[PDB]
Amino acid sequence: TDPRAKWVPQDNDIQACDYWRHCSIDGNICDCSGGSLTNCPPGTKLATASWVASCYNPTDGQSYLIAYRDCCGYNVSGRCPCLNTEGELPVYRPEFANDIIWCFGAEDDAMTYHCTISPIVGKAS
Amino acid sequence: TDPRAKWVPQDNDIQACDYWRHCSIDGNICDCSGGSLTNCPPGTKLATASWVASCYNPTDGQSYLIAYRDCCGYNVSGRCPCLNTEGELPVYRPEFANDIIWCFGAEDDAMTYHCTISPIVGKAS
Amino acid sequence: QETQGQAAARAAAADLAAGQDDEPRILEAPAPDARRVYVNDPAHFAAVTQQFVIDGEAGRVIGMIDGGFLPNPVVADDGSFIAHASTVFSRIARGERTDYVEVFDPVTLLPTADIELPDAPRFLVGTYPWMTSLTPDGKTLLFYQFSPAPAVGVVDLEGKAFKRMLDVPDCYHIFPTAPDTFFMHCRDGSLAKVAFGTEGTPEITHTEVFHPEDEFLINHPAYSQKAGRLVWPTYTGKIHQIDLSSGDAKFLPAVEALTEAERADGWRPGGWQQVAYHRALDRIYLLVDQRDEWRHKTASRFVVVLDAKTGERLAKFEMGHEIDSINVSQDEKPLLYALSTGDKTLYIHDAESGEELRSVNQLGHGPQVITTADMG
Amino acid sequence: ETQGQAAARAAAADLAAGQDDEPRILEAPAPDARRVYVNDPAHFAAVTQQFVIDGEAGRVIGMIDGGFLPNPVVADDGSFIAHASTVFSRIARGERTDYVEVFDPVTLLPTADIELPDAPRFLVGTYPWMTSLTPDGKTLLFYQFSPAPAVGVVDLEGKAFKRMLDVPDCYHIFPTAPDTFFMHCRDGSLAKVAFGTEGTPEITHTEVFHPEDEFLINHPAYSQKAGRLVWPTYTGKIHQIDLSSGDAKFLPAVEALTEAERADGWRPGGWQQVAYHRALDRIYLLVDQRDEWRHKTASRFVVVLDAKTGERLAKFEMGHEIDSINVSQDEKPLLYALSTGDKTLYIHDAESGEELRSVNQLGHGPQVITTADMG
Amino acid sequence: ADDALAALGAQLFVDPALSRNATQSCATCHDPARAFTDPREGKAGLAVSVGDDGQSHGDRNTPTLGYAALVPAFHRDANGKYKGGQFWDGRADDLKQQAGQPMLNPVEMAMPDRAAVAARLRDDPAYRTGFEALFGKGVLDDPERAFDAAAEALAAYQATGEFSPFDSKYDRVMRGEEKFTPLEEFGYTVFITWNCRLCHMQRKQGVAERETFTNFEYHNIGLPVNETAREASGLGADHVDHGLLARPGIEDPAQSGRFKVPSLRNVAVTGPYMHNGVFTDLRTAILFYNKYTSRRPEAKINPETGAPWGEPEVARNLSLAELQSGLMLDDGRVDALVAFLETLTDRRYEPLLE
Amino acid sequence: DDALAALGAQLFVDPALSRNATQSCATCHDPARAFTDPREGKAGLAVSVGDDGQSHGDRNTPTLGYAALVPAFHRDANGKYKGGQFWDGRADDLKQQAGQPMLNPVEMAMPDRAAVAARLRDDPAYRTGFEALFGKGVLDDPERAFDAAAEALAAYQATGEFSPFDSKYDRVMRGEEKFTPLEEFGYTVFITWNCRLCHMQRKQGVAERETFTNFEYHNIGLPVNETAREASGLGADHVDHGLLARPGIEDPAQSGRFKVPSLRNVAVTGPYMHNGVFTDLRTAILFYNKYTSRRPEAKINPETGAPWGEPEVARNLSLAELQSGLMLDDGRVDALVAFLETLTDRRYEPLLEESRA
Ligand code: HEC
Ligand code: HEC
Ligand code: HEC
Ligand code: HEC
Ligand SMILES: [Ca+2]
Ligand SMILES: [Ca+2]
Ligand code: NA
Ligand code: NA
Ligand code: NA
Ligand code: NA
Repeated sequence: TDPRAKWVPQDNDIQACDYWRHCSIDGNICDCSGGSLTNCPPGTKLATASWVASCYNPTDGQSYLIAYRDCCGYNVSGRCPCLNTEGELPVYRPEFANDIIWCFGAEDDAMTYHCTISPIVGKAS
Repeated sequence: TDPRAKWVPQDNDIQACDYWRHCSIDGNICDCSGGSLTNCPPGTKLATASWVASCYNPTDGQSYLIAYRDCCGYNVSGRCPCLNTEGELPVYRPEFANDIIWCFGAEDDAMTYHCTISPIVGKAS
Repeated sequence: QETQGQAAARAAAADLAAGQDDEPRILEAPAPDARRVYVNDPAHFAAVTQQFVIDGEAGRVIGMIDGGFLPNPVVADDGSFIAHASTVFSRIARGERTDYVEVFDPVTLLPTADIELPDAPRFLVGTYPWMTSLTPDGKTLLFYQFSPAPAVGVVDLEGKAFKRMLDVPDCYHIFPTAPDTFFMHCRDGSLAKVAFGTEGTPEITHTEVFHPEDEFLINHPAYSQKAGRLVWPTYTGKIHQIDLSSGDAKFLPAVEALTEAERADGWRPGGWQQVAYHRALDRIYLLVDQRDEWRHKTASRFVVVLDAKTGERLAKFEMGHEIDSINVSQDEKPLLYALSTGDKTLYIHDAESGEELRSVNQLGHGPQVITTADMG
Repeated sequence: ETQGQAAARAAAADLAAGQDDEPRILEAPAPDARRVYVNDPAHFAAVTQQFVIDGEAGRVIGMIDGGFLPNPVVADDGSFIAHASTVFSRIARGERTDYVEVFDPVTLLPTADIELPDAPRFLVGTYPWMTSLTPDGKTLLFYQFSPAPAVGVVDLEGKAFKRMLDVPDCYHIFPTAPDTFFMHCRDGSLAKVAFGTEGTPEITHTEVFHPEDEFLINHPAYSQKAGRLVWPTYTGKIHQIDLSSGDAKFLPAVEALTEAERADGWRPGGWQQVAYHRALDRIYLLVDQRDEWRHKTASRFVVVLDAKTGERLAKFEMGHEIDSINVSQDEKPLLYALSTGDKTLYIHDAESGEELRSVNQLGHGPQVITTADMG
Repeated sequence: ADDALAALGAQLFVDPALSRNATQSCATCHDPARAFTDPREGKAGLAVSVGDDGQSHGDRNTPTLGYAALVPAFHRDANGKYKGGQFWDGRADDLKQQAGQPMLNPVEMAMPDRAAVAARLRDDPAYRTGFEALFGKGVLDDPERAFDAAAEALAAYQATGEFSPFDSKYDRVMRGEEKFTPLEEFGYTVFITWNCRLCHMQRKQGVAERETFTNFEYHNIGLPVNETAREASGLGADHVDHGLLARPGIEDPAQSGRFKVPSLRNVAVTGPYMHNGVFTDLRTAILFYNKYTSRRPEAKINPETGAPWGEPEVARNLSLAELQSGLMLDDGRVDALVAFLETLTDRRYEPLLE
Repeated sequence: DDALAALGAQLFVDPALSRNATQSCATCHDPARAFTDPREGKAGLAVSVGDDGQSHGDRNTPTLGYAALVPAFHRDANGKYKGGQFWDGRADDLKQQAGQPMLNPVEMAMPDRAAVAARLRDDPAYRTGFEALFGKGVLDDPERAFDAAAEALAAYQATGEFSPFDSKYDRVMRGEEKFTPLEEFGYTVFITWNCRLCHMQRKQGVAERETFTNFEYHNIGLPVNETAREASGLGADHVDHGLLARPGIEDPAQSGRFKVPSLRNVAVTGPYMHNGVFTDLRTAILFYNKYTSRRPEAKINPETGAPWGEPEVARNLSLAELQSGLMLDDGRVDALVAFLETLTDRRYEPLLEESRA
């Protein structure tokens, strides 16, 4: 895969970096360390904060806002790492910025990065 | 290149795992993180403990005892990793055993493993 | 043919199309069972480390546990908890050292105890499973200390407290046989039986010397606590077996894992966890390859399987990868686990046919130790 | 001969001569213009490493351990280095401690360890100008994002945290005096922040210097000694701001890529995409052909342009996937080119672009190069 | 018959004959010109409403009836949480159960009893025809049938497209008919990524077909007593409004102080805000959330009074997990959230925005 | 060269070098006992008795074997004091040491350089021997005569007789013999444990003439030897400051440091340490476990059954080297004893069989 070519989504494998909901994920896919597409692994803490992206779903033609919430309180999983940046803006527009550790709100003040989930939170405007 | 082949020492490059003094080294060569063949890198603490091996010097045809002293107090360097086990015996013969962290005696009670030096300490026999 | 990732994508797509709502949450692992397998990554001596909890049947990571410097993992055979003894420093790898035991719930993976060990008493060594060991009732954890001298620390898991250090002779490893008794292997080639009460010097008794000074017993023997069977290979693939089930050591007939012709063609065991033992089948599994005599910690590409009673070879498998550690699930039709430190991958095989069934990659930096529970 | 060969010959000669030497802890060589630091955030691991490298010999001369996403800084005059770092009581869980360590640059021993109360650091993939030293070396300033943009003031000379400064919705810290620094604001102005030993800081904004549809990258170059802030956008337009007087003077924007190159898919991309050489007044930018939203991927090329005129001076084919670049600040500089994927620092002649040497095995995901401007 | 029942409801909704002194109908307090809320000034301003006796004030703010037909009947959801119902405290299971309560409440429409209500229904010949066509001969001679039938009709009327048109700017934007302004778009993005989404969106994940900007759950956000409304209601200086714990069948003290998350549709035109009408301005209601996150001293002050917000009426069971998000809304994001909330105004109330 | 050494051979066993003619160098440095003192005095074998037959020293008489390999006193490349003669290095070299026992009233007790020169003038073979090497009238000048005798004695001590390198250890290193399994284990422990930090000539590399000492000065924290201290008559208040007693050393950090002794012939030159406090070799080894072992027995001297005693000099201890974090179990102590016993010169192997018994 050419890293500089335009990213192409699919709706057939959530563990691959081109899964459509991972369009601005940075880190590791939680499904690969015992979470799921939208749940955190055991022993980690789900943040309430997120960065967002509008991601296109090729199965149904709709664009969705995905909230990249982190699962926190464990060292980085090291499995299924991905960094995509569709629509990603620099830190001074933080709602779209994905180098930030989006762990705020996690239980037990957890602020270390383990992995990121990719839930749909709304329709893209 | 064949990991299971008889190990063949050289006397021409101290950063390679086949350098003759490294015949029972386990870890990382200190010369690769700002130490030298027989000195520790800045900021780390030199153990007084060691495991020993008799290593043959193809240059002068003598076998020397090498005392593998660790440099401790830093996370592992990650450069120039090597594991050789010439003459290496199980843990119940600890003077010849190289899985042990030989950091005893280091200043500041340092016990974490950064790299190992390979000084000659005597003639074998 | 469909992978976990594909099945997951399909399920997510069906939920979306159906307008299914589901609350994002923290998952619980499935109940521990015979096919759960743990892989520990000592990470080539790094200051922090990871353990991966794996469903061996699916080939799926179901959880992880973080650890410090060279932790010793243990797993209760009945599946009720897992624990480790670990070591952290106040500034990454420098500063005040703290040694501690954590016990974890096997389904939430939350810590249920964190027990400090006084005076930083753990042995820091590349990881040997039997340098930290649970008693059969799961109430005590015993860890080895080397400095200033061989000693064994007693940790009460029920009352969540360190108790005391026991003085032992010049011996190594800990194989518990009873709530108050364990065996060690001594420099002199005997085993020591160590029986300890709540206070005062333990009672220590030696066996006969069972191997000579120049037969080298590897750092990774297999021990089945339920069977009281200790299986101890040497550097040449001779296998000592000790039956500790009566509470006293009985030495079984020695077996050779390799034939005279293989030994003359350079075959020797090699790796890290070189030997496994399946308790119900009474079978031994050894990692072997052709190698020079002092390349005993390199990976091996073959596994021989032998009947433990007769020494009869049952199979010889070509593993198809550079394997450092093996173990088996303890159920009927067991899995044979084959972990490659270089590939950072656990290969899961059928233990009967030898065939690779599935694999789980990206297991940290230098994974080395596979542990399973014997729940049978 | 290679370093390891030369060392083998020295050791062999000392053995043949019967030379005795005491095994001991080495000191690194004196800090000089060609020392270069490489920080490895290790893809968000809980612990991390910094590598101190003699750029002339291509040799690691030391290392420094760090915690979760530390921010490194280096005194321009070579007198010390420091970082702000974060640890936890149980690896990545439990009580968090944020702290600053200052290190002697020859022994690498910590000379201060300064606790920051209430775990105030911003945890983000590493941006150099999110933690910054004042030019007198006496104060370290660090950014806080939660609950709001704020700047912490750490007195290095008295070895104590001082206080948090409330600021507007703004980002990064570019110090210009013992008591003053600038930030980039969301509204597109810079904010000048002047702070006393207490009292709210005095905050004043420049004019808005870029519209809302131009995106200014997270890794600008800033030369404190030249006062020059060099700030690329996702398209390779470069803003330059002259802070040398103590106040912001805007300079004309320059384009790092031609109109035909832009039409053909060329855009900057990587991590530290831009470097600035003070004495030559030159800008270096990592560029490649790429889709518009592939801005954090590696680049295989570097363009070099005159900062006064915008004129292109060179375009180098780097021959590797490069994520970050920087330069030594001496008269004939090295151009450093760090590949996160190769974990290797490639060291080039900045004038010709030719690769002179490399230093590999730089941790897990090395990303940030820092040098001192000792000139 | 669906239409017939709602048309009977349309009639009851505006009939002051359903009040003791015949001075008020549901439309008096739920005025269609004000997104079905109360424009009338009382002793506590617009915080609480005056009933038919011209003197009794309620202790809670009159909520909109817009979109109230999208709220599920009171129940426990899949996650274990109470959800749905009607009134700020969920004490009515649904709209039909709610409807007869103002009729009989002596602080509201003040009818003495169901028989009194049936008699007003019988006194009117248009009802007799309409009720019997739907429910059967003699429906109005039986007070409990009559009263049930009235409540069903009112509930059916509230379920018509008139109360829930889905024609706000937000709706037109989501149908692809126009775009948000940059400010409105940033406001939507802030709403979605910040903690507002945790309570003010129908679903935990995925998209709603008919989004009303509430998850119908119960939360104590720690509001203070509205002093002038509490005075006006006459409930006493010692009274505590326990919210959901007043619903019969709920006994757990952990429910004390929790109220139903309101739909934010038409929020810009239905001030004053919260269950007791304590804040007059939309911006103040947004700024209140900063008290849990901001370290700036201004965040402790209610900008309408210049004084501290005040202690919570119920200082237990606050939703701190959600509220303490670790992030403060700056003034730019508060402006963006106001712009976004205004786009949830139904088309017919757009003229009310200025 | 040869002739100088042959003159020193005669002088070494000549009692005419003591005031009252009862003793020679060989009296205290007996060649049958690896050049140490077999004679029983008031503190047993811990200290020696001088020519007046009463006066006891306060230090143990050390071997002269291998003393010729010790460099002259100097500061080494690491900044450390190194070399010299006597337990405190107060003599620069052998030539400077030699005339000291001759004039010392507690040893050979000659009144002065003049009285020694008179004795040399008496023996006809000395006038011939000295003039042939030093010129006519060398013996008529007391300082010339006295320097010449010291030079002769120093040359005699540099001959092969004193440093033969023919122990079992030496024979093993050239392949003539092998270590027993116990001796081999002892050699391996000695090399890898902290003993190698002080009792090998080099920090790294190999010595061509290893004598099992780095010639440095260390305070290993020994107690006073009470019976020797009494016998020496120096007083209940006395403190042996070791290297600080050397003229021109003034730093208090040197108080209580003594020259690391060569371990060659150690199995036959008991009792041990600078004050002969320990009678048995095994006790000297066990002393080091006081710094490492956590067992209560590590605190007890096995020869007295009582605690070791406080250090005579409680500061300046070499704790970085001594506190190694590892204790010697009894099997390693046995192995160290067996190894040290291989350091016995050939001609002392029958003597060794006596000490073993
Ligand atoms: C005197 C003013 C007044 C009159 C007349 C009145 N209401 Fe209300 N209404 C209120 C107040 C105040 C509340 C909130 C009361 C509470 O939560 O306890 C309310 C709440 C409601 C609710 C619950 C909505 C929600 O979001 O929880 C519904 C439905 C409702 N009214 C419908 C009616 C109908 C139908 C009528 C005519 C039969 C009616 N109202 C008459 C003031 C009035
Ligand atoms: C923990 C759940 C929760 C969160 C998070 C939350 N709200 Fe609310 N909101 C409520 C509840 C419950 C009420 C009614 C509270 C009461 O009156 O007792 C409310 C009331 C309001 C109102 C007044 C509406 C009316 O009709 O009176 C506005 C405006 C509002 N919220 C906006 C927001 C915004 C904007 C955010 C994000 C900053 C937000 N809320 C976060 C639960 C929440
Ligand atoms: C009465 C006993 C006695 C006599 C006689 C004697 N010595 Fe000594 N010798 C000692 C003692 C005791 C020491 C250690 C004294 C000290 O350290 O201060 C010593 C130390 C030495 C040393 C230093 C060795 C070392 O390792 O430091 C040399 C050399 C030496 N003697 C040579 C001589 C020579 C030559 C003579 C004859 C002129 C001689 N000795 C006569 C008892 C004696
Ligand atoms: C820090 C330096 C140091 C270390 C480490 C050390 N020694 Fe010594 N050793 C000395 C010094 C100095 C003396 C003489 C001390 C004195 O008499 O004051 C000595 C004395 C001895 C003696 C008595 C020799 C005699 O002639 O009296 C023996 C035996 C000995 N050491 C054996 C060992 C062994 C075996 C080890 C390792 C277990 C060891 N030492 C570790 C420095 C050291
Ligand atoms: Ca209202
Ligand atoms: Ca002696
Ligand atoms: Na009020
Ligand atoms: Na109730
Ligand atoms: Na005595
Ligand atoms: Na002195």
